[PDB]
Amino acid sequence: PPEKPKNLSCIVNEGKKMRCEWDGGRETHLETNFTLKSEWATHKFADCKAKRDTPTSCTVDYSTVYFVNIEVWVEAENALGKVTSDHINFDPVYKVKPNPPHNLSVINSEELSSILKLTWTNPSIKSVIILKYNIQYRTKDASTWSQIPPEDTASTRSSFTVQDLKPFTEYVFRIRCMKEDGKGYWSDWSEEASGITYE
Amino acid sequence: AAIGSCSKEYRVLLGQLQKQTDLMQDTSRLLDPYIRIQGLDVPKLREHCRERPGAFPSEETLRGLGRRGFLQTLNATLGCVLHRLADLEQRLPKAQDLERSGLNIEDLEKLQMARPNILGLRNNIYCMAQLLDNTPASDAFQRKLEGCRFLHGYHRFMHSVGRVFSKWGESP
Amino acid sequence: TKVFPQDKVILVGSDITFCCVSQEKVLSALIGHTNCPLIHLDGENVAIKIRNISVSASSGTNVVFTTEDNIFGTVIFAGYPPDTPQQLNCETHDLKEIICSWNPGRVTALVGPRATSYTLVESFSGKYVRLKRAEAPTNESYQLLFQMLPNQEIYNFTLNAHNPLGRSQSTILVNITEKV
Ligand SMILES: *[C@@H]1O[C@H](CO)[C@@H](O[C@@H]2O[C@H](CO)[C@@H](O)[C@H](O)[C@H]2NC(C)=O)[C@H](O)[C@H]1NC(C)=O
Ligand SMILES: *[C@@H]1O[C@H](CO)[C@@H](O[C@@H]2O[C@H](CO)[C@@H](O)[C@H](O)[C@H]2NC(C)=O)[C@H](O)[C@H]1NC(C)=O
Ligand SMILES: *[C@@H]1O[C@H](CO)[C@@H](O[C@@H]2O[C@H](CO)[C@@H](O)[C@H](O)[C@H]2NC(C)=O)[C@H](O)[C@H]1NC(C)=O
Ligand SMILES: *[C@@H]1O[C@H](CO)[C@@H](O)[C@H](O)[C@H]1NC(C)=O
Ligand SMILES: *[C@@H]1O[C@H](CO)[C@@H](O)[C@H](O)[C@H]1NC(C)=O
Ligand SMILES: *[C@@H]1O[C@H](CO)[C@@H](O)[C@H](O)[C@H]1NC(C)=O
Ligand SMILES: *[C@@H]1O[C@H](CO)[C@@H](O)[C@H](O)[C@H]1NC(C)=O
Repeated sequence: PPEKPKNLSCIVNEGKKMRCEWDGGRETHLETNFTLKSEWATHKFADCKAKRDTPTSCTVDYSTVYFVNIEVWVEAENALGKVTSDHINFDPVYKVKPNPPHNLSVINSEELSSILKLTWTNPSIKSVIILKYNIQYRTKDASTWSQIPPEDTASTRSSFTVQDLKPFTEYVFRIRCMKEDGKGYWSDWSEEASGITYE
Repeated sequence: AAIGSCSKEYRVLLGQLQKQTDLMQDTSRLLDPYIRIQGLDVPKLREHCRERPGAFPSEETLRGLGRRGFLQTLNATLGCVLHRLADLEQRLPKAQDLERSGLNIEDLEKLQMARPNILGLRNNIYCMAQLLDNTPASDAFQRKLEGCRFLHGYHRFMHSVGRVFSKWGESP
Repeated sequence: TKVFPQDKVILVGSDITFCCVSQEKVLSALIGHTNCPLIHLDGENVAIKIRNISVSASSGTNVVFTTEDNIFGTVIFAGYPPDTPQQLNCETHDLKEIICSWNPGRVTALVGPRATSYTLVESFSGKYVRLKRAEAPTNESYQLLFQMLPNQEIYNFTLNAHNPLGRSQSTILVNITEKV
């Protein structure tokens, strides 16, 4: 006889359906078909079925609606009985995993020999929620990646200036972003962009 | 089983309502895809897409309404909008048709995403109300203009309801 | 009504003459994006000539007549005759029903309540089957089921298609026993 699962968590990508995962538990040599119920306060959505390839993950068939508390729970059943996991409710806007800012470019200035200007393009989520960034840079020959303090990049923007890089060296940059309040998941690192300071 | 109220926090509920209205207030999101898909992307033709008087309630009436009749009229108007939007979606073309023509599927995606947005807004209005607890035949060219005017009126109503929600900040 | 004709189905490439009756003066007339000169008639009525009309979209190349106060217009549908059904084959799985597969061929560029209705009819028995508005993509080559008639093996099917512009047919003789 199997036992109830746990470790339930759900993640929402940019403009896609919400997937959820759980744990397998102990093995009982008996076939088990997993299913999780998702419902609003008034609307009862469809159900998943644990595929034979991956019995701990499904992709729902309904479009995601933000700012609406949805209640999700998994019910495990077999030939010997059924049992339901715990019930949690969460705003789907708190589980969003945005995309990395694309089109990164580095432009210098012919007036000062210690500054660099960073430009990028934010995804479409910037219109829904406020987001923050983390700007990491390093020298061309130095493999260690330094990080700019996040206190300067705690709001949405599309430009930033680096400082204190005096003599004629090349630098590579990268940036990621997530929700402002820290709730959610950090995006992937953007493409590395190079730039040479002024002489 | 299923909870009667989806949440019990007045503050986060009001925040969700305000964010929903401010998001659904997007003419560029809803109306413009319709004008683009119906072939009316010509300046003079787009100039005639104006709301007719008496289509949706007025800002003065929404301001005069209280906290219960306001939610009731909002629910009724959303129901009527859902009906007319189902009619429109029945009238809209298909994805392969749009591909063969040269239009953008993003319009169909935005419509099929805007309908569940209305459903969720109705759900949230129900949650807030529970938490409180105190033309025989028309022409093929006239139908397009009627739909455009209806969408413009809906956008005006969304702006009005968003301003009304943003008016009352916090209360017990 | 102010513009004539209304919602007419025409063949791609033929000429057509529109007309608008109105008491007030008309300023200009457009066909989608393209403009066309007006031909004055008796009174304030104007007419326009269209030659070698291109393929119209689904919504239709709606010709509009713009005045100083309002706007009037209609919709025209330019389409093609229906193509002859191609690659017609029938086989059986349990000797109870016959499924006949075919390809629609070249697209007719007409959709809505004007699509090509398909109807398969039997010669020896006169029985026919008609397809409903549910239309599958060409990706899944078209099919229609036909109940097998008891104590009969030879079958001679003829498929017929028809749109508001033309019709086409195809004939096949099959031995239902050698198609399992
Ligand atoms: C909002 O309007 C609806 C009208 O559609 C009212 O009626 C509810 O409709 C839903 C449709 O899914 C039913 O599930 C409910 O059972 C209906 N409720 C009743 C009481 O008939 C609904 O009551 C309205 N909500 C509020 C809060 O007034
Ligand atoms: C197969 O059935 C058809 C009727 O559907 C028979 O009649 C022929 O129909 C075609 C139309 O596609 C005509 O061109 C022929 O002239 C018709 N022939 C006759 C004799 O009427 C057809 O004969 C049947 N085939 C066989 C081999 O019997
Ligand atoms: C249609 O197919 C059936 C069987 O698939 C054919 O019937 C066979 O005829 C041969 C004689 O040539 C016999 O030896 C077989 O025993 C028959 N098979 C049966 C009865 O199952 C029939 O001749 C075919 N018709 C045509 C016109 O070719
Ligand atoms: C699931 O278990 C992992 C470690 O096994 C740990 O992150 C935590 O206990 C659970 N994760 C979540 C997101 O609840
Ligand atoms: C899944 O497993 C359960 C466990 O007995 C079984 O009853 C059911 O038939 C299986 N299939 C489906 C589709 O539920
Ligand atoms: C970057 O910008 C260019 C033009 O400014 C355009 O292709 C697109 O917006 C972006 N492309 C990529 C690959 O990021
Ligand atoms: C119509 O135009 C097409 C291409 O624009 C041309 O190939 C065709 O010959 C024209 N037909 C006539 C009758 O002018």
